[PDB]
Amino acid sequence: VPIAIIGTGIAGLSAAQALTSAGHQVHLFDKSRGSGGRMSSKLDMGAQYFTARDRRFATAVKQWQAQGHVSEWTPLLYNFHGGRLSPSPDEQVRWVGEPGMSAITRAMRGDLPVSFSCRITDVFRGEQHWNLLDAESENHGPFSHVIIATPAPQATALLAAAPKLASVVAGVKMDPTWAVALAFETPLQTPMQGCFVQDSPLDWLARNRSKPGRDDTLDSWVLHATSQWSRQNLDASREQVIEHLHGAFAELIDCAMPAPVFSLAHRWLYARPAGSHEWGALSDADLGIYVCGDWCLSGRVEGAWLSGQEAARRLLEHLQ
Amino acid sequence: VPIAIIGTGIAGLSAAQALTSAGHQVHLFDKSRGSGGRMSSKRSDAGSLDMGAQYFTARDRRFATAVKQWQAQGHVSEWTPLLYNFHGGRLSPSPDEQVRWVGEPGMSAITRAMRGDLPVSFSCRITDVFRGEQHWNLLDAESENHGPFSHVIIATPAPQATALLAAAPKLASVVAGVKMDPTWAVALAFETPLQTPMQGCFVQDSPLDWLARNRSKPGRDDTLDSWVLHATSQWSRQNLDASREQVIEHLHGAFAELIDCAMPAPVFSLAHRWLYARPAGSHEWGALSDADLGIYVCGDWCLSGRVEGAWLSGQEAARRLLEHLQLE
Ligand SMILES: Cc1cc2nc3c(=O)[nH]c(=O)nc-3n(C[C@H](O)[C@H](O)[C@H](O)COP(=O)(O)OP(=O)(O)OC[C@H]3O[C@@H](n4cnc5c(N)ncnc54)[C@H](O)[C@@H]3O)c2cc1C
Ligand SMILES: Cc1cc2nc3c(=O)[nH]c(=O)nc-3n(C[C@H](O)[C@H](O)[C@H](O)COP(=O)(O)OP(=O)(O)OC[C@H]3O[C@@H](n4cnc5c(N)ncnc54)[C@H](O)[C@@H]3O)c2cc1C
Ligand SMILES: NC(=O)C1=CN([C@@H]2O[C@H](COP(=O)(O)OP(=O)(O)OC[C@H]3O[C@@H](n4cnc5c(N)ncnc54)[C@H](O)[C@@H]3O)[C@@H](O)[C@H]2O)C=CC1
Ligand SMILES: NC(=O)C1=CN([C@@H]2O[C@H](COP(=O)(O)OP(=O)(O)OC[C@H]3O[C@@H](n4cnc5c(N)ncnc54)[C@H](O)[C@@H]3O)[C@@H](O)[C@H]2O)C=CC1
Repeated sequence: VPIAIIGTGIAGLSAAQALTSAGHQVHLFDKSRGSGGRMSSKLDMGAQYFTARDRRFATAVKQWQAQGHVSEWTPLLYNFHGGRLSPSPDEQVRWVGEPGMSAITRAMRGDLPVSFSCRITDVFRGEQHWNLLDAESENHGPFSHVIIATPAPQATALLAAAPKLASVVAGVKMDPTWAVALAFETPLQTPMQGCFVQDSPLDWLARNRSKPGRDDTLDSWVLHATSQWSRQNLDASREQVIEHLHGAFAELIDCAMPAPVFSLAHRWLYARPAGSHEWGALSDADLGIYVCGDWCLSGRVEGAWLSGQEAARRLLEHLQ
Repeated sequence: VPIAIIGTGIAGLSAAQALTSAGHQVHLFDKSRGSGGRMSSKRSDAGSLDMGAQYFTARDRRFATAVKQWQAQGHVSEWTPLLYNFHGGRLSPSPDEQVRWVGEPGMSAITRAMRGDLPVSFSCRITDVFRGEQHWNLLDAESENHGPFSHVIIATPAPQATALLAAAPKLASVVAGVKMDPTWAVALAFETPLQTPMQGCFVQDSPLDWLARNRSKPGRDDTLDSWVLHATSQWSRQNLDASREQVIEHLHGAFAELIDCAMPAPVFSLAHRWLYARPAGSHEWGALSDADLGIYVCGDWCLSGRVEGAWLSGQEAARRLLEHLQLE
């Protein structure tokens, strides 16, 4: 009887990889149409790049490199500060999924059993097995154990079987982020490939074609608003967000900007944890339910991967 | 700009009634096709069936007054069944001095009348509640936005409320700690009425804790002799993932064990599982709120876990909202 994993972002799939390497069967669930979560699903509108500071995660990254799914990104970086643009070089090693940030999670998932477009609404156990109800009122199960791998505010609904755990998870605040993508037929006449931005609706922007293995046909840029701006405009329409963030971009850019060939906006209500944690994972081993996600640790790709490893590690130890 | 109310059980609708009596506009939301929540009546080949709440008591003066208005409007009646008790393997009459009320012609008639022509969006499962600088917004399961709204009242079972409270994590953490017990219900219907005077029974030492006879209730469809069976939360937990057919089989058996007359195969049978049937314990909150932010929470689980507790909770949530407007 398989282990259910709810959420197919990096935390869920990291857990899935660990369980499957150990010879155990899983079944993955995601309310979305594909996997990846906040890494985006297979223009990189979500996570833009990641660092590896933890040796275990660094080892995982070298594995992905050897598989052809990540490469190093070394953009010409800028800072926008007090209304002026300046180069901001550094020696930070940064990684991207290749050919897109989505390739990492797509590879982790591989051919594992998965139910997409399946929003889980309830998680409950009988005397032996776990069961999931989805938004269509269809039952799924039996399952031997359950791993919740969602943003904290979306996990709370799935933890009704362990109210003390639910209560802890419910306290975890996540900030929203609006993202906008713009694509141009004629490349913008600048050497800038990325910018850290202050005193603006924006805090980050990136040039996709500067990333290894991307399609160079259009010059596409990703704009990420600050969480403060995002909150202030949380219920804005996509078109309004595009207009404001496109404007913020035109304001700071040092060159002409033609009309884009297309423009996109995407809102994450639960983009990132407001703070850091050291839990790693949360679990109720007695009941058989485990919780992981970036918000159990540092709120970065590395934190998500590590959190899912820890949940799996605990599950496997209790399978005994 | 109206006040959003998520949940159209009696708590949500009690809140709605109070706000509209005070001259404020609301818009109701429910994931179900209709209102009533755990009071709603099931339509079926065997008539309207009160598969959730079976009867209620009124102990609070304020609620009794409401019940009497409903009575005078024809939507509730005092129910006077021959009640029995099943204990240590024997059936005996269990008359008492408690007044019990039922909706007429079905339990759903109460909430239906409370909702009236208030604006409502049915089949609309709210998944996220968030605010911009001025207004509140609801996202549903179809990813469609609703708003703007001036304030939000959550009137769902606690475990279902927690997901809607992310804008107020301190509040969510409180709500998330509230445990609710499950209940399995079964309905059985017979072509020939069963030859017993029993119209309702409190049951101990059994998978069942309650059963009631529909033909003993005013205004029901008498065609079939229908009975509603409620399992204990303990049996319900132990069998929480049983199939509808297994539940019917077991509870039917428990009923056949206790009945004092012959019982033929029923002509029809239904089972319904409530994950969050009632709060595991009592509370005294009345309602919970982050008024500064404009979000309020109510439900049976803020008080006693009964129809009265839900109604009162909703009244309290509205009263708090109305009192706070002067500070906004
Ligand atoms: C705009 C943005 C930019 C970012 N930039 C960076 C960056 O530059 N570097 C960095 O390190 N990190 C960045 N992050 C963070 C990084 O993307 C996350 O830390 C990581 O992707 C989170 O992984 P996760 O598995 O914890 O959860 P997620 O990626 O959120 O995946 C959770 C999954 O669960 C699913 N789900 C939710 N509820 C349910 C349900 N009820 N039923 C079924 N499925 C459900 C979701 O659809 C989702 O697929 C960024 C995030 C955002 C939003
Ligand atoms: C089997 C059973 C038997 C009972 N018997 C009795 C009895 O004999 N006497 C008694 O006093 N009480 C009884 N009760 C309790 C009584 O039914 C409840 O206390 C009362 O009806 C609860 O009402 P409420 O408004 O608080 O919530 P509910 O009646 O649960 O209404 C909540 C509403 O919110 C909706 N909802 C939930 N989540 C969402 C969402 N995300 N988006 C939109 N809508 C949503 C639901 O669909 C529902 O309509 C019983 C309950 C059960 C389950
Ligand atoms: N927008 C969102 O929703 C989310 C964004 N993130 C972002 O993920 C990114 C990766 O974080 P880390 O792995 O710690 O990477 P990192 O080593 O690039 O450090 C991140 C922060 O350091 C500063 N910084 C680094 N190099 C700089 C330079 N050359 N010039 C000026 N400032 C510089 C920036 O302020 C940046 O936010 C961060 O930018 C973080 O804010 C993380 C989670 C969610
Ligand atoms: N699993 C279930 O059946 C569920 C039941 N409920 C019921 O809602 C009920 C509402 O009760 P109240 O409004 O206080 O009504 P009530 O005054 O009838 O009290 C109900 C309880 O009192 C006892 N009782 C009362 N009169 C009795 C008699 N004549 N003979 C034997 N026992 C008697 C029983 O234990 C019964 O459960 C709760 O007590 C609970 O039983 C609520 C949710 C789920």
